[PDB]
Amino acid sequence: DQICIGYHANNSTEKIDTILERNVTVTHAKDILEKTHNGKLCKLNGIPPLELGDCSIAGWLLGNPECDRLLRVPEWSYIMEKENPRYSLCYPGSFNDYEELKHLLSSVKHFEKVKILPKDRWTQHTTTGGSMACAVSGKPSFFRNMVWLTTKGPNYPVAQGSYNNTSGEQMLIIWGVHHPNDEAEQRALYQKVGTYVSASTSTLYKRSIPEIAARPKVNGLGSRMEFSWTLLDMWDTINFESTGNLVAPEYGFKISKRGSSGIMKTEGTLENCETKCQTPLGAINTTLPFHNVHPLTIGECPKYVKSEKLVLATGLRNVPQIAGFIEGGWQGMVDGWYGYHHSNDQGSGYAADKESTQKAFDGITNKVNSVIEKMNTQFEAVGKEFSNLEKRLENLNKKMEDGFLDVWTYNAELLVLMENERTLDFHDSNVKNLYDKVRMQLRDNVKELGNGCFEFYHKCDNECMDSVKNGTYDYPKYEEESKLNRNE
Amino acid sequence: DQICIGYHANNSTEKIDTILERNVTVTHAKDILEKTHNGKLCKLNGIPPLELGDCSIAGWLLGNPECDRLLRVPEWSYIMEKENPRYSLCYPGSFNDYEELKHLLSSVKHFEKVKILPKDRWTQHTTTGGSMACAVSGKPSFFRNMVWLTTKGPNYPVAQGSYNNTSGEQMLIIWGVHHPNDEAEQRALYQKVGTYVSASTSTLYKRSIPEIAARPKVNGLGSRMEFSWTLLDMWDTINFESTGNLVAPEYGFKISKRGSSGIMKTEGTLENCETKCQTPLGAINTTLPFHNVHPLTIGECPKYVKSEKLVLATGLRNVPQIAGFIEGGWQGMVDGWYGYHHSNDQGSGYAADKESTQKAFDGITNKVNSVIEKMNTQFEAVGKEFSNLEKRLENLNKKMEDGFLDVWTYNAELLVLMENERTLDFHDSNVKNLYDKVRMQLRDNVKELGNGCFEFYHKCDNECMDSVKNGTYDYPKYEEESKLNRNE
Amino acid sequence: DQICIGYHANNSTEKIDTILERNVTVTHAKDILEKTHNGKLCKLNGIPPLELGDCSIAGWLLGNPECDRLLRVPEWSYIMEKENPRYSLCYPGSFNDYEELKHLLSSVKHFEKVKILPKDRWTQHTTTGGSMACAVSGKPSFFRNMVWLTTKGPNYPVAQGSYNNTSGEQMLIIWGVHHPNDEAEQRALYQKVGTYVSASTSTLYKRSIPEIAARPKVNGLGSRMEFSWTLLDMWDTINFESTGNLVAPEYGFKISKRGSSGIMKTEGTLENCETKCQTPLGAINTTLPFHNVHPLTIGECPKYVKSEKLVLATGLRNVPQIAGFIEGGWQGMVDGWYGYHHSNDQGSGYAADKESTQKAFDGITNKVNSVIEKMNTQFEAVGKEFSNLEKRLENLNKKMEDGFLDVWTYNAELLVLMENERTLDFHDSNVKNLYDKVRMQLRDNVKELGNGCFEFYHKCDNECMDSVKNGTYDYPKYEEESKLNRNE
Ligand SMILES: CC(=O)N[C@H]1[C@H](O[C@@H]2[C@@H](O)[C@H](O)O[C@H](CO)[C@@H]2O)O[C@H](CO)[C@@H](O[C@@H]2O[C@H](CO[C@]3(C(=O)O)C[C@H](O)[C@@H](NC(C)=O)[C@H]([C@H](O)[C@H](O)CO)O3)[C@H](O)[C@H](O)[C@H]2O)[C@@H]1O
Ligand SMILES: CC(=O)N[C@H]1[C@H](O[C@@H]2[C@@H](O)[C@H](O)O[C@H](CO)[C@@H]2O)O[C@H](CO)[C@@H](O[C@@H]2O[C@H](CO[C@]3(C(=O)O)C[C@H](O)[C@@H](NC(C)=O)[C@H]([C@H](O)[C@H](O)CO)O3)[C@H](O)[C@H](O)[C@H]2O)[C@@H]1O
Ligand SMILES: CC(=O)N[C@H]1[C@H](O[C@@H]2[C@@H](O)[C@H](O)O[C@H](CO)[C@@H]2O)O[C@H](CO)[C@@H](O[C@@H]2O[C@H](CO[C@]3(C(=O)O)C[C@H](O)[C@@H](NC(C)=O)[C@H]([C@H](O)[C@H](O)CO)O3)[C@H](O)[C@H](O)[C@H]2O)[C@@H]1O
Ligand SMILES: *[C@@H]1O[C@H](CO)[C@@H](O)[C@H](O)[C@H]1NC(C)=O
Ligand SMILES: *[C@@H]1O[C@H](CO)[C@@H](O)[C@H](O)[C@H]1NC(C)=O
Ligand SMILES: *[C@@H]1O[C@H](CO)[C@@H](O)[C@H](O)[C@H]1NC(C)=O
Ligand SMILES: *[C@@H]1O[C@H](CO)[C@@H](O)[C@H](O)[C@H]1NC(C)=O
Ligand SMILES: *[C@@H]1O[C@H](CO)[C@@H](O)[C@H](O)[C@H]1NC(C)=O
Ligand SMILES: *[C@@H]1O[C@H](CO)[C@@H](O)[C@H](O)[C@H]1NC(C)=O
Ligand SMILES: *[C@@H]1O[C@H](CO)[C@@H](O)[C@H](O)[C@H]1NC(C)=O
Ligand SMILES: *[C@@H]1O[C@H](CO)[C@@H](O)[C@H](O)[C@H]1NC(C)=O
Repeated sequence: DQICIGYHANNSTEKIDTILERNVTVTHAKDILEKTHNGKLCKLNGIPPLELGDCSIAGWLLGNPECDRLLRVPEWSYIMEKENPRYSLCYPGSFNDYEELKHLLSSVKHFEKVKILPKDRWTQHTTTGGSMACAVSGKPSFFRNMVWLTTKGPNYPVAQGSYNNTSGEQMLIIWGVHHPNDEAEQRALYQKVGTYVSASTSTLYKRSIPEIAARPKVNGLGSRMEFSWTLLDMWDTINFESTGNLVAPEYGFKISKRGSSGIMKTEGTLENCETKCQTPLGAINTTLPFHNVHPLTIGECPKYVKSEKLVLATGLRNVPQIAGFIEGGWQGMVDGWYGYHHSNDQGSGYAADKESTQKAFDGITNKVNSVIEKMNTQFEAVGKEFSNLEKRLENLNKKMEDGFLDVWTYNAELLVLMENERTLDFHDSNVKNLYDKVRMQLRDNVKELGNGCFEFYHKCDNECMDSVKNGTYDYPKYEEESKLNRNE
Repeated sequence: DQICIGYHANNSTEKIDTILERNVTVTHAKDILEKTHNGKLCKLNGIPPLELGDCSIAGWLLGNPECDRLLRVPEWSYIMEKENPRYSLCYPGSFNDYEELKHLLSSVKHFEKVKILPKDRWTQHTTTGGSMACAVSGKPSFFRNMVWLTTKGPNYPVAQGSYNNTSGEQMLIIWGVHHPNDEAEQRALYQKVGTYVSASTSTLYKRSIPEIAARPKVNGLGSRMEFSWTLLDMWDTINFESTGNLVAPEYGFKISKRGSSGIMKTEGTLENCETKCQTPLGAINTTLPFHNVHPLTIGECPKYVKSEKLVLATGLRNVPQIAGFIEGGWQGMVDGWYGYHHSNDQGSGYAADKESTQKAFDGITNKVNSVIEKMNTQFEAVGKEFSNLEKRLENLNKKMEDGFLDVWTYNAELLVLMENERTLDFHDSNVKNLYDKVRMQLRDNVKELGNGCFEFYHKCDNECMDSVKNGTYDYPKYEEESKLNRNE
Repeated sequence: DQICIGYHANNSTEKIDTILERNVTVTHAKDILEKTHNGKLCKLNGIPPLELGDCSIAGWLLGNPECDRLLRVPEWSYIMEKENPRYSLCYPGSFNDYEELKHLLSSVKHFEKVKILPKDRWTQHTTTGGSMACAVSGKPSFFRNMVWLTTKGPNYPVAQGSYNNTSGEQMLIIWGVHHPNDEAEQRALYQKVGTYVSASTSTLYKRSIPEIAARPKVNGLGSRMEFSWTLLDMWDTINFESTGNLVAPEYGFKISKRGSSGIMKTEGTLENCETKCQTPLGAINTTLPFHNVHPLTIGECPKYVKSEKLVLATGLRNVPQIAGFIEGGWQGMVDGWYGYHHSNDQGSGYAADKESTQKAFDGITNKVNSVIEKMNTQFEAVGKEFSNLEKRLENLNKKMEDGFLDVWTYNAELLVLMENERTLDFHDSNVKNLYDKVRMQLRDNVKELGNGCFEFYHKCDNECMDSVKNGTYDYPKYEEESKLNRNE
């Protein structure tokens, strides 16, 4: 009769990494990194994005004639824009604090267009100006949200306007100033020189003067238009005054819905899907903690690390080979992790130990949960745009994002390596503990063989083996008989 | 004669958390997180703070008539401000580079006010102007550190002033420009249209032009006052020139004491107490590495982490139970950690090993220390203000702070969770090593029992027990009797 | 006949730090931190640096007469600039966006000077102005790269100029505006009052007006000169228009080479020496991965920490003392780490176990390589310059750099401590496993002496001792012989 102690081996070829060894085959493993996407830009939480197309943010807000599908847009979740949009300010010029406007848009989910200053109130001026830069079907045209005020007859009276914010929320207002090419066109348009444009609120004052100078021709014109914007608060008033060179607003953008949004720079097209996380390359449909697809991401998403493989060992080391546990593992054990093999006059067979296997199972489950359920609250790494005169700020942003990402990559990798090593040591210690427990309970009644086996000095029936398996072995009951067999 | 090897158990009911298990009851534990404060604002290192009350920095430095208690201010440790102060600028207007000034004030601990331009030197201008926005007992008044130059008779000559910095430190100078509402106001106040204000130092050049427009009424006036500040160096001269619309300074602020300070945004009041670390919720009196009261602290403070519990283990696992360490721990060996129980003819009592307990004690103490004093901090008077045109910078600062705090929280949790398991394995490994050493030194003269206890073959008195315990058991002397008793 | 299991010791005196104890002596150790430099400024990868001497970047780029050796500079790898340069703007004034220009220069490795506007094409003006603040041997002189335009007779026509970038790369163009001291000197230099300077490109448009005021005298003058710079793109045109107070450019700086360079604030001089890493204190020549010389480095460089020492344990714990591993190591086993000492009738000597020694060697080497090669990202800590109106941004940069620095230092120190502790535990576990293996194989034919050695009951020559050393021991062959003496 004999009883021997061993562990479980199977046909798995999964491999994990430790701090002392590389490419170690294990019975079970868990991958906590996601490396695949569907390659599609699709809807997030039911609300589709805002597909700008060839438009730009300024082109959409100002009302570019070639951008007219966005004159009334519903609620969105994120704004899809191209790297170098082709429909933009058609009239050459600039747009002050453009990146601040984009940052503000990164937290707005719906706009409502309110006619604050109608086009028919300017009864002392001409409001039908246009340029061949923003041409519609050949004939000249202009932006569809702005009014170009021009002299009516040989007179340009002082243009005055005002609006009180009785809409319910904060409003966004954009106006412009025209810089001509020569004095002749300034006289032919506004009839007066030394003009000014004044915009005023309770917290804002601004006065601008046109500047006339020959400039390199962009889009065929040497003139420019400079645009500015403001955020009018509730129950506040905005005042416009101008003696010339004013591009007045006709509409204002009320912030209806607010939340966490963003601007995604892609060249793709929206496709009918649904997801909870979105990256420029594609969407992510997972429950795993980590991913390595793309740093930029909108929505609740797994964290990002620059790694190729992050695999946690949850099973024993696969060393296929009766002897026991020192020689190698067993392929016949299909019930648990650690167990016994018994051979007596009534037969032979394998069996598993419930207590130790369960203790190790909960231990490994707790370890996996602790790694996953604490490695959350990582960084965000969301988009942000900077101008050509803010290079130091852009470098600071890049360095900060890169440093945090590197730190988290290091943390995850070292954690996984150390826990894999400790798990393997844990399993070895558990097998040794079972062997030592059985040896201590059996004492001198048996003989060790050196392979993890025990050979009895008496007869162990099936109930005797059940007793030794469940730790109720009666040493005196078989002592005296053994005292014969050993001595003979 | 039985010698059993065991470990100490008490009635402690404190729990640690390892990475393989949760809620492990432990004999002795050390909390390294502080969660309590006194809820009061106190003096830092014996120096009382500067209580601004309902006044803001601009109101204090400009001399608002209702902030007249702050005209002479002694040394301070930190400034206390309200979120939305209500004495800021009686005359509506703006303050240029306000956030930069507030950041400069975070490294200044005392100001000394010098008279740089006396009010009576303007012998060709009227210097008794005031507004009803800054009203005292109904009559109009003005800021106490500024002079409003107006016309004396029907003429406004060129106002010229200069000051050479012989005070002995860097000086802070604030001037202002008045923007009226209508042309009639400009004629009535300065008698000339098309005026300028020129301020010049050896580094700073500034020319400003008054601008006249109709504005929404704030505090009952449509006019504005724009204030600017400069930092004049030692032995440098400042020059003011104006043809109108100059609000001249009368006082300068010499930086008398420099140090590490800050601005703390609270709504409370100073109370009679003395502290060394101050948070917006209250003071901290602790000697621990971590805390979770508030991120923004001033003084010598521990590090902030978003962790609810952080408890290190210093003692054994509380497994209560004569047997040995196989069954559990002893509740009656209150002398140390690892020890021996014995039972011979002349007595039955416990004991405690000295060398092993001392080594474990020093190891645990060194581990706790190395965890604690590995963390090196500084004054860390964090806090920065940003304007409404600077939102990308605010987001950058917030993200950097959040990322660093998250990294440190993860580090602390990892360290505690790993060291807890390491210590809990250290203890039972030490117990097993003591058992193995005793067995090896005793050899075959004794009999194992499977519950951590050794039965003796010869009669062992107290001298032999002490020889076993100290490590000088004589196998040759007790050999023959042991063999005779064993062979039977 | 005896065999003993033990390990190896020597006379080394290297010390390491663990997490449970301090100042532990080891047999072998590896220092991974560099603390030495050559105290020299060398040539990076065969390209000598650009030594500005007592010059500033503005002085070099504008043509300061004292900085006449830099009128044609060759390729450079980095720029060397003093902390407080003495030769810079000879004419008092200011440079707009100076720090942005320095940041741009931090990635340019060669410049080419192209004549874009010659000095002989201003046929209607005077182009020989000068000042004594930029004197050359007493006589007045001006910047060598700029032209000062003054009236030819009592007439100042409109100055117009243009340049089309047909060079082949981006160009850098610098112009200036002159702010006089009095109206008399404005009339004696430009003949008209109320002048302007207009500069226009495809993306930039700017108009500036001179200001006339009396200012404190710097370098004997009360007038000032304000300089601005622009980056002209390929196939783009720049236009200059002026009615007075224009300091026109003559040369443009085409960017010939691009790469990774930098600016070093040092007070030294270049010396004939070569390196691949450079710091302001000296050069680094090493293969180790860490150093604690200076945060700011240029070239292929190691990583930087704030630690005083970092030593990795690649050997055993040195405990000198025939008995085995219970009492300590051996000094006669100079062949490997673990081994056996044997004593029979025909001799007695030491030996080594190749399998366990090789396994430990591989594990230690893999751990060390993992520690070294996982530090691949780290940080870089570039140098940036900020003006005195950007103190918040400067503090943000400093705080971020410091935070990352202590994060990485903490990581390195904790990793070293934990690796040292694990190595010293694993070395003892290996010897214990070897002893257990030999004991289990030899079974009951031997007696244990309690000090790591075994005494054979039978007689065993070298054949059987190399049989037990290589794990091939025949228990039945000596079973009866051992039983004969054991039962006696
Ligand atoms: C309205 C118009 O056709 N203007 C053209 C101008 O006209 C004269 C007319 O105004 C006057 O009463 O009588 C004389 C004859 O006695 C002329 O008939 O003549 C210019 C040439 O000398 C044309 O100049 C060219 O304009 C180009 C751009 O045209 C547009 C544009 O598409 O941008 C046409 C718009 O109608 C015009 N006006 C408005 C109110 O939008 C704008 C406007 O001039 C721009 O703001 C210019 O900065 O320009 C090119 O600029 C070309 O270089 C230029 O020679 C006028 O079109
Ligand atoms: C000194 C005074 O009371 N001036 C008021 C002005 O009176 C004239 C007189 O000075 C002139 O010689 O002759 C004319 C008649 O031809 C007047 O009799 O009359 C104005 C209206 O017609 C007043 O207008 C109102 O002023 C308000 C402001 O007064 C205060 C203020 O409360 O802030 C205080 C001072 O009276 C005034 N002057 C000075 C030197 O400080 C200042 C100042 O005017 C403004 O604050 C900035 O320009 O303001 C309100 O502004 C109200 O809206 C306005 O109608 C004159 O007060
Ligand atoms: C060319 C010259 O020497 N001009 C001096 C000027 O002379 C006048 C003369 O040019 C004119 O034709 O006739 C009248 C009489 O009808 C004068 O004789 O006289 C000024 C004082 O009366 C001098 O003033 C002093 O200039 C100093 C500066 O000299 C430099 C300098 O070192 O910066 C050099 C040149 O003279 C000049 N550069 C030119 C003209 O291209 C510059 C120029 O003034 C700059 O704009 C400096 O702001 O000045 C000192 O500035 C001293 O403080 C001042 O009194 C004229 O030098
Ligand atoms: C491994 O064995 C399992 C039986 O449990 C079988 O389903 C699986 O296909 C086998 N895989 C390989 C690669 O042999
Ligand atoms: C581990 O496997 C990878 C590929 O599977 C191989 O590139 C690498 O060399 C292997 N390393 C070892 C130590 O076997
Ligand atoms: C704007 O309208 C609100 C009511 O919606 C009113 O209380 C406020 O006085 C108005 N503003 C002005 C300047 O009249
Ligand atoms: C635990 O034992 C100690 C003995 O020193 C005793 O003072 C303490 O009160 C006990 N715990 C409780 C909760 O009573
Ligand atoms: C540990 O105790 C906490 C209460 O402090 C409880 O919420 C948690 O479920 C417990 N966990 C286990 C595994 O008992
Ligand atoms: C200011 O005073 C110092 C002496 O205190 C003197 O050296 C310096 O020249 C003065 N400044 C001017 C512009 O005169
Ligand atoms: C370790 O040795 C160094 C010698 O450089 C000594 O300064 C230090 O105090 C020692 N530490 C301990 C704990 O003995
Ligand atoms: C500048 O030169 C290029 C040829 O290199 C030409 O195509 C372009 O039209 C020129 N620019 C202007 C404004 O003429």
